[PDB]
Amino acid sequence: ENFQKVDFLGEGQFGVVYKARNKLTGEVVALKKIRLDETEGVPSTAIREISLLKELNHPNIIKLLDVIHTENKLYLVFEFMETDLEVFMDASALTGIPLPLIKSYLFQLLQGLAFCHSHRVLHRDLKPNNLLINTEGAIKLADFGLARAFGVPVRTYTHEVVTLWYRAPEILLGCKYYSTAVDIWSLGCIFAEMVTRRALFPGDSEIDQLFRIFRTLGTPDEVVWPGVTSMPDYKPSFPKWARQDFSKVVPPLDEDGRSLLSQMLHYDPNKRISAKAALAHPFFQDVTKPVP
Amino acid sequence: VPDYHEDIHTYLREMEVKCKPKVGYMKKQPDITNSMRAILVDWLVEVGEEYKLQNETLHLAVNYIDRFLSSMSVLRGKLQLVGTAAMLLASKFEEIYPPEVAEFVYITDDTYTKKQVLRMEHLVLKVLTFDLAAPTVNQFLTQYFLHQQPANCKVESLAMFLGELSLIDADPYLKYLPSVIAGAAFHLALYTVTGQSWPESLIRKTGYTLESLKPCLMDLHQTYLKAPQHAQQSIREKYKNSKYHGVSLLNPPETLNL
Ligand SMILES: CC1(C)CC[C@H](Nc2ncc(C(F)(F)F)c(-c3c[nH]c4c(P(C)(C)=O)c(C#N)ccc34)n2)CN1
Ligand code: NA
Ligand code: NA
Repeated sequence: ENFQKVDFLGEGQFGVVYKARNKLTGEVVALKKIRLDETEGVPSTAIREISLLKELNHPNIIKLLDVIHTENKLYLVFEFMETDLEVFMDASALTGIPLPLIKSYLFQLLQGLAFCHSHRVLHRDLKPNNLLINTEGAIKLADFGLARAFGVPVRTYTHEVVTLWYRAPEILLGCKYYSTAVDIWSLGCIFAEMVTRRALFPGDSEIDQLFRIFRTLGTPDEVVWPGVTSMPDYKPSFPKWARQDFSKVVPPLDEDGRSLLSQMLHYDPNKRISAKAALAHPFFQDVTKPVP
Repeated sequence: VPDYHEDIHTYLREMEVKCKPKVGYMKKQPDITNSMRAILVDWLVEVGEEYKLQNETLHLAVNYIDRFLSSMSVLRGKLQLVGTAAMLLASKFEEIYPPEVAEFVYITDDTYTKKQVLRMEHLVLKVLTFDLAAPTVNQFLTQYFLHQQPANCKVESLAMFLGELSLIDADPYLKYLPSVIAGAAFHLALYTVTGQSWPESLIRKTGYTLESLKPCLMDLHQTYLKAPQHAQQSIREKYKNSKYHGVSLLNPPETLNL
């Protein structure tokens, strides 16, 4: 192509990503070679990612620059991002991330999510390595391959969704319907991860994941989540742990932060705060702009 | 009432203008006709029933087909191949468990090969520039149904029925936006079953008065009246099942009496 492969970034099931240079314009890009190798032609994940990204023009959402499609070859050309949240947290593991930057990053991320949700898109794979950071201090949602356009109201969608550590309880307990609330859970976990520099709920299995959540937020019952005891994968034998104090779970956080974080981590998806409502939360009355 | 319901509706109203096919496209097609399109869509309804696909998938396929035929000339011998690929793409976009290509070939009866169907997928994607997330009559109907104070399962199925009938006849239904057809459908269903009319709450949400819906209503009334006579019957057949409360068997009203 007009592209020079600069560096290999990683191989997935979804496919191969290279850092590349436009040899004519100099523009640095990330090239996603889609794993076609294809009994069924173009993968659904590729079709969803392009069709939904072409519709999502926002400062806090990755820019799709171009699609190069032949037979047995499909490349996606994205803006190249210098760093990601996973990497920035590691290089901050001791120092810490300053609270005002945390706040700014969370504000931005909510701005991107609100935009998605208001354009009827569920992300469904939020996690630190999908949250990319550029030199100008912008953080953007990326990797929309597991996303989906959703209906008003919703119907049943795919069950195997969200990485374990960031998976909302309604999905772990196998509810028929899920919606925008599962993305908010994911962000709550990440907010908490920026503060403490450790994964909030690192399960190694579905049950272990529930238990990590319950140990921290309390075991849910009919009181805080009506209908919960009726659910497919709920068991009456679940240990009955008490909700921990948030002052202990996330020490660095002020009153406003705790209040927001607990609203993002409500068990009942109906009580759980929307991206849009969260932007109006007092926690952000003094938020600052993206800066390099 | 879910979060962002008014935002999504506003977005859908923007996107339905941009996602519209060229109104007069069949005139400029040398080899195919409204009647041939009808046979295709009707066949696509049967494909949906056999493979237990969502209503939405069928409405998207049709939107893809019409946008494609707006840009490309197709011979009648190849029209079914465009529909197969449109149905494959719609399924990939919307279904949890889309049929595999081998099964799309089976449902055509080996009229085409796995090779042709995959390649036509390629070409449809190019022609649509990968813009597959189109608003449908379906998406507008489900939006409108939330504004029924007493939810009526029979009004809902019938509204869906009428919306599906509009997919068959390019003349006159390409003239109208999905949001207006849906408006027409909902009112006609409501009126038929309960005698009620286009609610004051939907007037506010859409900005469409019963009066502004009259053109589409006069058409849709007619389509409903003559539905037992129509060549294509897969939709009337589908909506006999218990799943849709046998709404296809209801007698329509003689007088709309707006
Ligand atoms: C470790 C770093 C800091 C080095 C640079 C990388 N910069 C970047 N800029 C744009 C994109 C985008 F979004 F444009 F592609 C991507 C990207 C997105 N998904 C990726 C993957 P996945 C999650 C598909 O596996 C893998 C793997 N392996 C590797 C890269 C990406 N990365 C970010 N992380
Ligand atoms: Na013609
Ligand atoms: Na609504």
